[PDB]
Amino acid sequence: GGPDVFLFPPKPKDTLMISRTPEVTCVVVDVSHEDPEVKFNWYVDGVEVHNAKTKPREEQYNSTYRVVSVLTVLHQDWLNGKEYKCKVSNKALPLPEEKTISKAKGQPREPQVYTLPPSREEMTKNQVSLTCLVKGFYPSDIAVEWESNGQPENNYKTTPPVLDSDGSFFLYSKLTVDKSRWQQGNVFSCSVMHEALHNHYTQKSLSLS
Amino acid sequence: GGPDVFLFPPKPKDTLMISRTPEVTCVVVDVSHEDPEVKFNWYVDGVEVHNAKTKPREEQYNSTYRVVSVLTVLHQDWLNGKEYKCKVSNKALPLPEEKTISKAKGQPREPQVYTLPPSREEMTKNQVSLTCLVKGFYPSDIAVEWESNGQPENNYKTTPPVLDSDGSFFLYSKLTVDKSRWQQGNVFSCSVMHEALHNHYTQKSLSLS
Ligand SMILES: *[C@@H]1O[C@H](CO[C@H]2O[C@@H](C)[C@@H](O)[C@@H](O)[C@@H]2O)[C@@H](O[C@@H]2O[C@H](CO)[C@@H](O[C@@H]3O[C@H](CO[C@H]4O[C@H](CO)[C@@H](O)[C@H](O)[C@@H]4O[C@@H]4O[C@H](CO)[C@@H](O[C@@H]5O[C@H](CO)[C@H](O)[C@H](O)[C@H]5O)[C@H](O)[C@H]4NC(C)=O)[C@@H](O)[C@H](O[C@H]4O[C@H](CO)[C@@H](O)[C@H](O)[C@@H]4O[C@@H]4O[C@H](CO)[C@@H](O)[C@H](O)[C@H]4NC(C)=O)[C@@H]3O)[C@H](O)[C@H]2NC(C)=O)[C@H](O)[C@H]1NC(C)=O
Ligand SMILES: *[C@@H]1O[C@H](CO[C@H]2O[C@@H](C)[C@@H](O)[C@@H](O)[C@@H]2O)[C@@H](O[C@@H]2O[C@H](CO)[C@@H](O[C@@H]3O[C@H](CO[C@H]4O[C@H](CO)[C@@H](O)[C@H](O)[C@@H]4O[C@@H]4O[C@H](CO)[C@@H](O[C@@H]5O[C@H](CO)[C@H](O)[C@H](O)[C@H]5O)[C@H](O)[C@H]4NC(C)=O)[C@@H](O)[C@H](O[C@H]4O[C@H](CO)[C@@H](O)[C@H](O)[C@@H]4O[C@@H]4O[C@H](CO)[C@@H](O)[C@H](O)[C@H]4NC(C)=O)[C@@H]3O)[C@H](O)[C@H]2NC(C)=O)[C@H](O)[C@H]1NC(C)=O
Ligand SMILES: [Zn+2]
Ligand SMILES: [Zn+2]
Ligand SMILES: [Zn+2]
Ligand SMILES: [Zn+2]
Ligand SMILES: [Zn+2]
Ligand SMILES: [Zn+2]
Ligand SMILES: [Zn+2]
Ligand SMILES: [Zn+2]
Repeated sequence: GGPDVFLFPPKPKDTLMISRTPEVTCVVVDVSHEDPEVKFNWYVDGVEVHNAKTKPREEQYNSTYRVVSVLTVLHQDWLNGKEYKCKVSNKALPLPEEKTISKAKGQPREPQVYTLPPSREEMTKNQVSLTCLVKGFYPSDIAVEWESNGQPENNYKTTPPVLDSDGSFFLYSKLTVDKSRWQQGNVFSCSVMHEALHNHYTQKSLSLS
Repeated sequence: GGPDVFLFPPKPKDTLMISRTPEVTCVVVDVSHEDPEVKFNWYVDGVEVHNAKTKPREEQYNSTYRVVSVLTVLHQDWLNGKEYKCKVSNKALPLPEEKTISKAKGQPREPQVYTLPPSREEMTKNQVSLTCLVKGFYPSDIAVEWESNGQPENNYKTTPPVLDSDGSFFLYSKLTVDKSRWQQGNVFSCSVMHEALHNHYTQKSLSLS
């Protein structure tokens, strides 16, 4: 003992696509083997909200409870900086334990997206790297994926975002393809999601030149 | 109470340059306000070693001691996977608390190093990105820097290493330069240090073409 509260954000990309339902999740742990009532109260910017889905408590293998409250936030609200208080009242807590969360703050910056060919040097090999530079973005929440005519591409990795000398973020995502696919003339396209982009999406294509 | 031991590695690049003196550092904390004797014993692969520099204990502002033992390791030994035991004997510890450390294990893989020009698209701007791809390396310990004819370059950032789909590591380092420097014909050079490279160094240059 005693109770600890953790409040978790939605996934970046559930926030970046209107077609998705982003949730903030409120988790309470160390609720006593003994005193098991827990109340949740939830607020958006101060106004109390009554829509959260609270689950029946689950007993952990360490003789302690754990209770969860999911609130669904609106695409517009989250992106618009609204603040989300989860307030947790136990009879084991002398003051309700509270926690607030919102999207990452700071002026939004729209990423520049660049696609880069394989070096003269890589062209020896039986596989090549296609490179997606994404720079000057802010905040760091981002999703990056590759696709080729319709279906997406397996063999890609993306770096975490890195903080740049101007307070902004950059990132590279590397697509690896069979050299035969690149020389054929197959179009490849790096798609980026970020809040600051129009409709939070853009896409840059790269082809054999 | 009671005592906790942390054993820290050298810096990657002190390990990658023969001209440098790499140290493993053994730190003991939570040594009691009361029982202040601490003994260190140190081993390389089992054989006890007698060369470590031990500092006089420093009292922390939380009413507790902290004592440090630095051992200097040899360039050859560290790279060669030797193991470094720091053994800590307090009278508050019913068994000596021990800790071992070595270089990251696994078969070494030599990085491929590629330099990449600015996209057709970036060339509009008054600053451009020069890109250094480093891929297929193992282990992840690496140092990457840019220089231009002699002195090094300020405005660069490098991503952390990322784990690739083949168990190896890649990384990109981005140099930003004034577009006037790039068009002049100024040579730029990405230098990489990694254990698997000949003499643990290589360097790839990039120029206006
Ligand atoms: C008794 O047992 C309890 C647990 O039961 C089991 O736990 C098992 C793992 C194992 O141990 C079993 O044997 C055991 O039976 C145990 O409870 C645990 O207590 C810990 C605290 O003591 C908690 O640790 C915290 O973890 C946080 C990270 O939590 C995520 O990651 C962990 C590790 O991987 C993971 O296990 C958790 O489940 C959790 O995962 C995330 O959960 C959320 C919500 O479900 C998801 O979010 C949603 O995802 C869904 C997916 O459908 C959907 O997409 C939604 O949209 C989205 O919202 C995540 O996706 C999900 N991810 C994963 C990977 O599953 C840490 O953040 C936290 O660190 C913070 O606090 C620490 C102090 O304790 C400290 O180290 C650190 O400083 C840090 O600080 C805070 O956080 C801020 C960071 O932003 C800081 O700014 C601040 O400093 C500070 N915040 C403030 C303001 O205070 C911490 O380590 C652990 O969660 C909890 N376990 C569970 C399962 O809840 C308990 O402790 C045991 N008791 C005893 C007596 O010891
Ligand atoms: C009383 O006060 C004590 C400290 O005094 C002051 O501390 C101040 C910061 C502040 O609090 C003051 O108010 C206070 O007065 C306090 O002591 C602290 O105890 C903590 C444990 O309870 C320790 O935390 C650990 O930290 C580790 C990281 O340590 C580095 O980073 C921290 C955070 O930045 C930094 O402060 C430390 O100084 C340390 O820095 C590094 O130090 C070494 C050696 O000096 C350097 O290495 C050398 O660099 C030199 C430079 O000249 C040269 O280049 C050499 O070649 C090179 O060797 C580093 O460069 C240097 N870096 C920096 C940034 O300075 C964490 O690793 C560790 O995490 C691990 O354990 C945790 C459990 O406690 C856990 O969270 C986690 O699971 C993790 O697990 C371990 O580690 C492995 C990771 O590889 C895992 O695999 C394993 O799970 C596990 N290992 C095993 C096998 O067990 C942990 O958090 C803290 O170091 C210590 N503070 C100091 C100053 O020593 C004390 O706790 C207080 N007591 C009470 C009653 O509370
Ligand atoms: Zn607030
Ligand atoms: Zn736009
Ligand atoms: Zn529109
Ligand atoms: Zn929107
Ligand atoms: Zn060992
Ligand atoms: Zn070689
Ligand atoms: Zn040689
Ligand atoms: Zn060497």
